[PDB]
Amino acid sequence: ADYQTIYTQIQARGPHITVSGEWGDNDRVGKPFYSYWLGKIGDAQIGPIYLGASGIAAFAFGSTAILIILFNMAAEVHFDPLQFFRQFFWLGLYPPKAQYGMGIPPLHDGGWWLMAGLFMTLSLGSWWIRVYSRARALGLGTHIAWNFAAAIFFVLCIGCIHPTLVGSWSEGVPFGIWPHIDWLTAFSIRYGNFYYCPWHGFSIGFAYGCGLLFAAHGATILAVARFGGDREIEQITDRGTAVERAALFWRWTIGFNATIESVHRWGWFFSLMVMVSASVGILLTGTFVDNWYLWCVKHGAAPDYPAYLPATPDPASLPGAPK
Amino acid sequence: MYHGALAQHLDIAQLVWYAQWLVIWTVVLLYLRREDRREGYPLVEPLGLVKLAPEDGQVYELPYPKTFVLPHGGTVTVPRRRPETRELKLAQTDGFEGAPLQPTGNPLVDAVGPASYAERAEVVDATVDGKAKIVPLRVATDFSIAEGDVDPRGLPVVAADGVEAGTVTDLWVDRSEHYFRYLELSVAGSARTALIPLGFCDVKKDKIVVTSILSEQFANVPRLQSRDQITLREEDKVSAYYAGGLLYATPERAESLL
Amino acid sequence: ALLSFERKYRVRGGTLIGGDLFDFWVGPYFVGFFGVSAIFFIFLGVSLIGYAASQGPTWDPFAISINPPDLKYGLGAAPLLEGGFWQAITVCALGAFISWMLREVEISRKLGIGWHVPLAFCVPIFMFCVLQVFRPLLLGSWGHAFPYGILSHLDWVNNFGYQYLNWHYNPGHMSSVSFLFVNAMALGLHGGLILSVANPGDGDKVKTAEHENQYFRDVVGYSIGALSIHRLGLFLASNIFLTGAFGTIASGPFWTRGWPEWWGWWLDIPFWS
Amino acid sequence: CFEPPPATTTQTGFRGLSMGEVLHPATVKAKKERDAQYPPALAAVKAEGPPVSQVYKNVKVLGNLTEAEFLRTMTAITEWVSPQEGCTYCHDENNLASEAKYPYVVARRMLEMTRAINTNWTQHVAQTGVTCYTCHRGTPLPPYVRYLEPTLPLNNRETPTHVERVETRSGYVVRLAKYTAYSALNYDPFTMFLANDKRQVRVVPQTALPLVGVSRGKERRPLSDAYATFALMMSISDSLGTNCTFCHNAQTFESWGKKSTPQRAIAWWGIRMVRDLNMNYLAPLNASLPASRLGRQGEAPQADCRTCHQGVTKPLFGASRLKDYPELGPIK
Ligand code: BCB
Ligand code: BCB
Ligand code: BCB
Ligand SMILES: C/C=C1/c2cc3[nH]c4c(c3C)C(=O)[C@H](C(=O)OC)c4c3nc(cc4[nH]c(cc(n2)[C@@H]1C)c(C(C)=O)c4C)[C@@H](C)[C@@H]3CCC(=O)OC/C=C(\C)CCC[C@H](C)CCC[C@H](C)CCCC(C)C
Ligand SMILES: C/C=C1/c2cc3[nH]c4c(c3C)C(=O)[C@H](C(=O)OC)c4c3nc(cc4[nH]c(cc(n2)[C@@H]1C)c(C(C)=O)c4C)[C@@H](C)[C@@H]3CCC(=O)OC/C=C(\C)CCC[C@H](C)CCC[C@H](C)CCCC(C)C
Ligand SMILES: CC(C)=CCC/C(C)=C/CC/C(C)=C/CC/C(C)=C/CC/C(C)=C/CC/C(C)=C/CC/C(C)=C/CC1=C(C)C(=O)c2ccccc2C1=O
Ligand code: HEC
Ligand code: HEC
Ligand code: HEC
Ligand code: HEC
Ligand SMILES: CC(C)=CCC/C(C)=C/C=C/C(C)=C/C=C/C(C)=C/C=C\C=C(C)\C=C\C=C(/C)CC/C=C(\C)CCCC(C)C
Ligand SMILES: CCCCCCCCCCCC[N+](C)(C)[O-]
Ligand SMILES: CCCCCCCCCCCC[N+](C)(C)[O-]
Ligand SMILES: CCCCCCCCCCCC[N+](C)(C)[O-]
Ligand SMILES: [Fe+3]
Repeated sequence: ADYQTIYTQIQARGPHITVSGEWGDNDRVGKPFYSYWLGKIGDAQIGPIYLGASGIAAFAFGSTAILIILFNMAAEVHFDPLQFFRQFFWLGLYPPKAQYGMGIPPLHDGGWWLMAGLFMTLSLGSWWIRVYSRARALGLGTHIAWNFAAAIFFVLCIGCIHPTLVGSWSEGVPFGIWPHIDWLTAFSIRYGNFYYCPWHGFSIGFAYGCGLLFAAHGATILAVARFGGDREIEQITDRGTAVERAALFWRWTIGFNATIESVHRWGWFFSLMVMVSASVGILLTGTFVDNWYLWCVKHGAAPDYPAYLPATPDPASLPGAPK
Repeated sequence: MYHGALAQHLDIAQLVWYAQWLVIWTVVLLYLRREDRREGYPLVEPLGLVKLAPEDGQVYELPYPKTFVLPHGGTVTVPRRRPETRELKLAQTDGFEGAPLQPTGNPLVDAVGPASYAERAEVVDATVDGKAKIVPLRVATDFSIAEGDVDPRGLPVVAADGVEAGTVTDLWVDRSEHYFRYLELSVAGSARTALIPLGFCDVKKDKIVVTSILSEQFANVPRLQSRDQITLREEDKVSAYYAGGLLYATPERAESLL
Repeated sequence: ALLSFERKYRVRGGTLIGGDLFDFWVGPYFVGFFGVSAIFFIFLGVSLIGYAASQGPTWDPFAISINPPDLKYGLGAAPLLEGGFWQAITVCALGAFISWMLREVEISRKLGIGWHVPLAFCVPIFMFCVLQVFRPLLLGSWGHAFPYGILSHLDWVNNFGYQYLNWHYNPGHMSSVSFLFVNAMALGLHGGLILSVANPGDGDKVKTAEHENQYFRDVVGYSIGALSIHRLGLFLASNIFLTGAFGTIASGPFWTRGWPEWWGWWLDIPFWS
Repeated sequence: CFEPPPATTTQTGFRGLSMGEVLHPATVKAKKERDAQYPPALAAVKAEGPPVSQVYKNVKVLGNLTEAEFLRTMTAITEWVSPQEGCTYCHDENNLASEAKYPYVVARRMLEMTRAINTNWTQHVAQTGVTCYTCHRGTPLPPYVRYLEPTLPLNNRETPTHVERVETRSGYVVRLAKYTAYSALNYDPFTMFLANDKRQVRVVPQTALPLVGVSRGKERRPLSDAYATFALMMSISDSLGTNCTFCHNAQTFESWGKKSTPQRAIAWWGIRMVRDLNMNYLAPLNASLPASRLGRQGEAPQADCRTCHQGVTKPLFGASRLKDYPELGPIK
């Protein structure tokens, strides 16, 4: 077999290389150090890292958000250190439990949550600029930033756009391990089972699709590592036997194939669609669809099954039944 | 009254559902599938007597050409016609077009089947600052083998037949990615050196095992024009040679595994 | 009918079984013995689906559903319309997937490339078996497997989850989700990175491997490398199922309570209770 | 932290929907044994003589029973509620007509409540019915009761840790979590849905599209309602030792007909019955109980699904004593 595809048999060490950016070259901090074990499966060098204004802005806003969250979580366990570590997962910062419509909620019932959300948002925007800027500084296209923007947009949709569209901050996503998880079921239940939301289905199709694609693409490149298939850039500008074989493996298998450059377009697309599809789904929920299952039933798409145990009438609709 | 309702049986979500499928199919068929054809098209077929009329479909499936501005000068445009004039020592095993081809000489030397290499440029792959990227340590002075790993230099190379076929004299590193890609060995009973991709080397502490080819076959490994440089096409030639052994080193390798 | 660079690769050999008997192409498709068995199982499976669906109450694609037998039938054969079809179809599915997998091996050998793809493809086949075969065997009945229906299978997933109160707290699932999420992200990043280097925009020059290292060292302080990210991608995607399988197998055979309660091993340690 | 196979599984929905119970054998047998402690019915006695309404002096409820029957009832009552304490738990050793001890008046109301349950909540208890034992399990204080705030352990016969103490504020989350099958749902389903009939459990829309007039801003119920309902359901599931599919086809939680099982309609009646017991029988008992029995808000201990069920779909696995003690209902 090709042991190189599993790990690097013989590691190489050489001078620290640096590609100058259009700016901020003097903003790189840290001395590069090497990890022998890391070099078995990746590049051995760690750091240096680029600071910059947007980057620093990000940590500042992000740190503020986290502190607001941790303090409220600490309040939940009456500031007991041991109970805090114990109950961590169960702790959270929740949005308004009461219905205040779009009115700014009091600090004890949604206030802090909203504030943390604001700072998280600023943190994301700042980090977006960094992702976008570094590409420009290095003379690179901005494909990553645009993919990142789709993910940020999705977060904003479940974070505050959907809440705004229905007029209630109560719909927001809580901060916390189990709490943000519980929100998923609360939301799905309220909106009639997310399994029947076409956009939920699209998102999953693309999410599963990403798993399929990276597995196939990743495996494809390792399978042709002996021909330098990993050097994708020059394989794009000058097709080598590595990608000719890759393409043929696929053409012979499924009947068609991509190019070494286009397969990355497919990957980029599938990735983006997970977020775009999810966003569209959220934007339509509550706004124009109240119960996805019923919506599907309305359009005759929902499956139906025979009764196993006897069919059960709603006791509430029976005559004389209590409230 | 209902939010999203537009008629007796028409609502917003329902319309967006159609739009979404339309967007997906348009992007997949009109865009991505055309990008998939920037290499290898138009397809080819053995001409009979009189047939030189470009089908409309061959124009429709292709995207508009794009041009890559190379970092060290020049440009590349794709798609573009790239017929392979190089004669191939292969013969048809049967009559139909789907029949496999069979080598007529030495597939490793003739470079056919899994021994085939691409028509890459005869240029040395470069580093960002303009130097040769893949070079031996005798040249890449500032590069070394990490402490802890085997130093193949001096170690013998054992082929699939168990016979020692040479002695490792150097390692070629990728100065752009800090990574070893080839090993250079002195071929036993010959006045030549040969490179072997690391992916074809089982690096032991006391030897370098190579199962792709037999000791006798290290003699015909493609030769480089220079001793301290290698071109993109040579890399393909060298790599393809060993890959060819996987199927052709011995008569039984090409036959049914089970 | 051939890519411009294809002919030189179309040689005989590389099969696992069959030899020259099926070593040929039909259009762009390689056949081989496993291509023949694949078509056989597919034709068979699709025929069974069509016949079973015709006996059903609908022809609407979203509502068609071919279900396994009632639990009472245990691991035995069930009457055709009462789960028998589902059983037959499941066998054809398996036949078709494994053939497809073995066919990729022959294609790989012929091209002299690694067998990583078919190996990778074994993961999803494995997961299918966990859901349809292994778990049902551990629980003693084919009736626990999922139905073959575009929407009906979602209903199964749904109820399955809720049988454990809240499936999100299942640790095997938490791991599975994380890999699903990281993988999707990494693919976008990898796709975007390669495109940003070969397509800088305007009339600028295509960039280099060094630029790839610089971009990530700048953004996150580390660059994993070209070959490495592909190895990592295969790893991240494969683990979506490799770790998920544990959470699936555990539900029922090794845990019958709600998944949240499982976290009591942590929450209930005496020291902080 | 795992349970060894095999696992017992039932089917409650159409083949292929994965609906049904999933039980660990050891757990089921441990509960069967615990519930098997249900004292057998006392030998029947021949009704002879005048009704105790004439014979005894202060009999307000069981007055239509003959002396032998009445005493039989007192013996059962003693065995079900205060076996360790004996007759004097509710009686003055020297005057059996005295109401001096609070257990006496409470027990009188309880005789009424019990007869009410077996007579007016037949939609839930059917012909199985309940007895003092169903809840009490041999102790004056029933092992599973609720206060206006979550308390731990669920079984009050267990000694609380410092953190489990209701006074310890840092243990609040865990007290709530233990009441909702360990979830992190920040709601207490008891005070919200079972203590009274103020709230509506249903939260799912009954139309595909959002009706204009109830779908925007303050016209909408907050999403918190959905979390709460989910918490209630987690609580109900754990209380009966079952899962959601025992009652719902998750395809559509809000639908009845083929989408729900008979058990769901029964559970529906259980909710109404529990509200009736708390509002009209248990809550008022705060006026007749010692402060030591009351909660931090002076509330009397109340009942939920667990109080009777104690982790079993049917309390005491369906055991009944209805025909053995007709004095407990149904009353014609
Ligand atoms: C019982 C509840 C259900 C539910 C409820 C649910 C909801 C409510 C939603 C989804 C959504 C989605 N679901 Mg579903 N779901 C999914 C899969 C998916 C995803 C494809 C998609 C969300 C996309 C995503 O990547 O989020 C992960 C990615 C995220 C959140 C973006 C990250 C952005 C990035 C900028 C974050 C960076 C973080 C910073 C470091 C943070 C720093 C913070 C500090 C400062 C405080 C599957 C495969 C299944 C299965 C197999 O059963 C399923 C079942 C169900 N889901 C149940 C039916 N699901 C979404 C959807 O598509 O709706 C249509 C959605 O909103
Ligand atoms: C344990 C959890 C499970 C799960 C959970 C799940 C969820 C929660 C969702 C899906 C969704 C989907 N699932 Mg299901 N699923 C499906 C197939 C499908 C598709 C109908 C759809 C999108 C697939 C996709 O894009 O993936 C990535 C693959 C890609 C992009 C390549 C193209 C694949 C192609 C679309 C597959 C088409 C299959 C056919 C409809 C029928 C095939 C048989 C025919 C030929 C006779 C198959 C074939 C299998 C098998 C064989 O195991 C399977 C197993 C399972 N699904 C598990 C039981 N699935 C989504 C849906 O929209 O449901 C309606 C969705 O929301
Ligand atoms: C209420 C119920 C829920 C649920 C119930 C659930 C169950 C019951 C299971 C999962 C599982 C999984 N869930 Mg979860 N889930 C997931 C995500 C995921 C996946 C990562 C994971 C594996 C899915 C799988 O087995 O595919 C299976 C896909 C297969 C087998 C594909 C096989 C393909 C085949 C080999 C070839 C098919 C070829 C086609 C027929 C060919 C067609 C040809 C045409 C195209 C030409 C997310 C991201 C979320 C969110 C966001 O909420 C979520 C919520 C929930 N899940 C709900 C809470 N989930 C599984 C797991 O791993 O749990 C730990 C699992 O068992
Ligand atoms: C379909 C495509 C998707 C997708 C795509 C993409 N995803 C991207 C990009 C793309 C394309 C980027 O370009 C960007 C990136 O950069 O990549 C390198 C990024 C990112 N995706 C992250 C997380 C993620 N993606 C998720 C999901 C998906 N992603 C989906 C699947 C999920 C899920 C699954 O939940 C997660 C959790 C981050 C790592 C990163 C944002 C960083 C940030 O915005 O942080 C902003 C900054 C902070 C939080 C700073 C504060 C941090 C510190 C530690 C706090 C210290 C506190 C202390 C008190 C301070 C004092 C200390 C004292 C000692 C002195
Ligand atoms: C962790 C790694 C992952 C991974 C990996 C890889 N994935 C691969 C490869 C790799 C590496 C390949 O090399 C191989 C391929 O060639 O790529 C193009 C492949 C493929 N992944 C497909 C589907 C896919 N991958 C999924 C998931 C993952 N993939 C995960 C994420 C999902 C999910 C998530 O649902 C789907 C639906 C096919 C397109 C394709 C095989 C077709 C086939 O097998 O041909 C042979 C079979 C047929 C053409 C049809 C047979 C029909 C039977 C007889 C009758 C129907 C039976 C059926 C059970 C009914 C179901 C109904 C339904 C509504 C419930
Ligand atoms: C007519 C007949 C029955 C004949 C007999 C012969 C025979 C055996 C025929 C088989 C017929 C059958 C069953 C055909 C169906 C084939 C199938 C399963 C098609 C599915 C195609 C799908 C939906 C794939 C999903 C993934 C997807 C969206 C891929 C698009 C992008 C592509 C083409 C990726 C593959 C691909 C990857 C992953 C690379 O990394 C790579 C690297 C460098 C160059 C090229 C590539 C490349 O092409
Ligand atoms: C509290 C749970 C009780 C226990 C334990 C026992 N008794 Fe009781 N008893 C109780 C009440 C509330 C009543 C009133 C019944 C009614 O219908 O109103 C009674 C009544 C009696 C009487 C009648 C006395 C009289 O009014 O003259 C007798 C004779 C009696 N109880 C006897 C008795 C004995 C011997 C017990 C142990 C076997 C016993 N009781 C226990 C409540 C409770
Ligand atoms: C559950 C639905 C019950 C049934 C059926 C019966 N009892 Fe009960 N009882 C129940 C509760 C929740 C409480 C309140 C908390 C408390 O312990 O006070 C009680 C209380 C009593 C008491 C007093 C206990 C004490 O504080 O010392 C007595 C004596 C009593 N209950 C008697 C009793 C009898 C005789 C019953 C059948 C006729 C009976 N209970 C049924 C809940 C339930
Ligand atoms: C029977 C013992 C049940 C179990 C087990 C679970 N549910 Fe339930 N649920 C039950 C009833 C009787 C009702 C209606 C209550 C009423 O007062 O009418 C419900 C309702 C729900 C709902 C709301 C449906 C609506 O119309 O809005 C949901 C969303 C729900 N249940 C969810 C659910 C889940 C997730 C469960 C397991 C944790 C679960 N239920 C169990 C009875 C029973
Ligand atoms: C004691 C006073 C009870 C309380 C409080 C609750 N339930 Fe109950 N339940 C009780 C009995 C005696 C019975 C009858 C059993 C029989 O054999 O018919 C039941 C039954 C149920 C069932 C039916 C289960 C079945 O297998 O058919 C369910 C689903 C049920 N109970 C649910 C339930 C819920 C959700 C409750 C709180 C709201 C609840 N019960 C309280 C007695 C008592
Ligand atoms: C100002 C006005 C008028 C309007 C503002 C509207 C606005 C833009 C609001 C936005 C709201 C948004 C976007 C909210 C979204 C919230 C979402 C999606 C949250 C989701 C999940 C959160 C989770 C999982 C995080 C929880 C918190 C943590 C685990 C704590 C942090 C932990 C660490 C940093 C690790 C510490 C490790 C150490 C102890 C060793
Ligand atoms: C996740 C998939 C959920 C079911 C989606 C069903 C298709 C959309 C609804 C039908 C739209 C078309 N119709 C019936 C109006 O023609
Ligand atoms: C969420 C569903 C996403 C569906 C994406 C489908 C992508 C594969 C399409 C292949 C089309 C192939 N071909 C040769 C016909 O063009
Ligand atoms: C829902 C998406 C389904 C996509 C199905 C794509 C089937 C493609 C079949 C092979 C096509 C071969 N080709 C390109 C030679 O024509
Ligand atoms: Fe790549």
